[PDB]
Amino acid sequence: SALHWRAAGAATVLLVIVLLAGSYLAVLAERGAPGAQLITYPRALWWACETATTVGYXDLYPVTLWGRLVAVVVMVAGITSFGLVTAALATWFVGREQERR
Amino acid sequence: SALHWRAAGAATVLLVIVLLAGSYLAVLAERGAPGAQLITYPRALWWACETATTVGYXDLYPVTLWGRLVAVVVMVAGITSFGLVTAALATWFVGREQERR
Amino acid sequence: DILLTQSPAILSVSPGERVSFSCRASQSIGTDIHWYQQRTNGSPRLLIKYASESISGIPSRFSGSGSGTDFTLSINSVESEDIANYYCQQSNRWPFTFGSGTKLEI
Amino acid sequence: DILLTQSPAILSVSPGERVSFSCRASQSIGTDIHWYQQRTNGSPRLLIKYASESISGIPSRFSGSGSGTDFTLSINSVESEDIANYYCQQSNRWPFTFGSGTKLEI
Amino acid sequence: QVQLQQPGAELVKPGASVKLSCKASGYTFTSDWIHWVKQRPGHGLEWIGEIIPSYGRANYNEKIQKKATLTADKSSSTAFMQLSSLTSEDSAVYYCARERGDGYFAVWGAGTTVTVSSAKTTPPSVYPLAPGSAAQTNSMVTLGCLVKGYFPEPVTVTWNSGSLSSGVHTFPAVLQSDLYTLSSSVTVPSSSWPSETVTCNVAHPASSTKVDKKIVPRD
Ligand SMILES: CCCCCCCCC(=O)OC[C@H](CO)OC(=O)CCC
Ligand SMILES: CCCCCCCCC(=O)OC[C@H](CO)OC(=O)CCC
Ligand SMILES: [K+]
Ligand SMILES: [K+]
Ligand SMILES: [K+]
Ligand SMILES: [K+]
Ligand SMILES: [K+]
Ligand SMILES: [K+]
Repeated sequence: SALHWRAAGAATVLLVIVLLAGSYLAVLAERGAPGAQLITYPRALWWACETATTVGYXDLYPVTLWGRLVAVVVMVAGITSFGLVTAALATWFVGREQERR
Repeated sequence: SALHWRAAGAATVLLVIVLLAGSYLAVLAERGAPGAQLITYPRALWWACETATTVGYXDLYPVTLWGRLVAVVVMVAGITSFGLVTAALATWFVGREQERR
Repeated sequence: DILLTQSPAILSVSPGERVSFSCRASQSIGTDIHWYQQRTNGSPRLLIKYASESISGIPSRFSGSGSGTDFTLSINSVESEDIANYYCQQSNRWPFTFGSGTKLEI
Repeated sequence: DILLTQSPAILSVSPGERVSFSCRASQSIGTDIHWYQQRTNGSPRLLIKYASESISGIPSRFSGSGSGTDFTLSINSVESEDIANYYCQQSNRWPFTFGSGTKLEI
Repeated sequence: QVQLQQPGAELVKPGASVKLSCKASGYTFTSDWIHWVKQRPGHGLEWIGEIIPSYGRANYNEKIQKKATLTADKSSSTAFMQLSSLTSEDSAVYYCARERGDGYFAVWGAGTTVTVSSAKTTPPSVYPLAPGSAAQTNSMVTLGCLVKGYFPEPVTVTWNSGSLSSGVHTFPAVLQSDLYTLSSSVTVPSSSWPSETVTCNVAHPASSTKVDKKIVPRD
């Protein structure tokens, strides 16, 4: 197993961890702010997924400073992970294309 | 036809399939949840497109557990497919750039 | 669930005149409103879909308008065959719901 | 903060009859409403969660409905053991809040 | 051709259960839903539930008590609604409708009149109604046929198997001692009768009995 592939799998496991920790900490950060909606865990994990993939419908989002900081970590972890996979697919294609030559 | 190009086309056909199956299953998952709006097929296919490209205006989104799981598959399939194309454009450019040298 | 209010419940008009039925939704439903006609002892019949779209087989005399929470079904020059009950129905949010109905009287 | 209004405060019904308690939220809360029962001297008891979901151990006689701002708790064929106070509570926005309560009387 | 076929009536005893059917024809797609709508006499349309045959999943109106269970049969293209433990509150016309998954009901069944009564089925007696010998006539004459002693509703009355629609009035049934009675009226130009036949066709779905009764002058 090549490095690019390992970094990818590793990025995916880390993403799943950031999603679960993100869901937990967003609820922790948001309860206490009047009007906040990101306050029960099942919808926070869903919020965490749509943030990490950058879709951002939104239907829910953080209103406090710490929930937002948590949002930024989720965003960056998702963008980095999906980017790592893209780059791993590139390394794979470039390697196999040099063999077809 | 090189691998990267095949994986790309293959990613595109799979995306179109995930979009149509996603539209069908989102309506299936969402009808039955009071207040849900992702409940007729033409708007669900549109919802499926804006999720896959990660634009996420949102104007529509899932409120049930299964509609959300379906949303995540659409997101991931779109991000993977667009990423596969990007990586295929990289393999192409890298190969032709080694010829211009 | 979305409540559709049709008022008045009974509408009286003179032959050939122009009439308008009203349907108000409890919240905004874009143009996801549909109109149906049901004559005495008959089954409902689709007249207008998505607030203003024509249905094949329905006299041009019938037209719909509105968006948001306020909808109108109109009849240019009403005639005897139009005597019936009229219902609106929404498909914007689950579950679909119907309005209570307006009776046309000539 | 979301204000939950329960009206009437007292509801009188005849044995075996069908009853409906109403809860209106000051703003839209999807289906994040929960119902509780509290008998004289007792502690509250969860009856319905998320507006219409059943709870294990609760007679099938109990059902909930609504989405948005208007919610209903219903009882098919009320009986003596149902005499109590009923509360709704919302979990859509912080902080959680309770409705003022409806008393069932037979 | 009729896209949704439903039985005309069903009689059910309080506490019992019945299963209504809706046979569909015409174009059928994976995105079709079949809806059931209940309408009580003199009242509006009430949504009951829906089912998507291609997958078998059904949803129900939460605002009302659940008396229905929906199922579908892919091979026979039939949707079924099982109503159970009925009472008089459950007596009404039940329509099925088809929605192509785009929110509106393109087509409706004719509806099944359901009656919840301890009473017993009874075919109707059809009698003629020709003018009396002293009745003077104008350019038009009026004939009719009396339908009485039946249960439960409804009955469908046509004139000359349908070819005679204009000039027809069928009055609403009246209930008396667990039996319904109604009369239908027809007006044809006086010069056309009785040279040209005029028969009233009376169908009573609840007893699977259809009978005709030609209308001729008295003595
Ligand atoms: C690249 C993907 C684009 C998807 C666009 C979906 C538009 C849905 C719609 O508004 O469609 C509206 C019409 C009805 O007015 O629905 C139809 O019968 C059209 C079938 C798609
Ligand atoms: C790929 C990630 C998908 C995340 C989907 C989250 C759905 C949340 C939800 O609505 O879940 C609703 C239910 C309750 O109805 O909560 C639960 O007990 C389920 C545990 C997740
Ligand atoms: K994006
Ligand atoms: K976005
Ligand atoms: K967005
Ligand atoms: K948005
Ligand atoms: K938005
Ligand atoms: K990207």
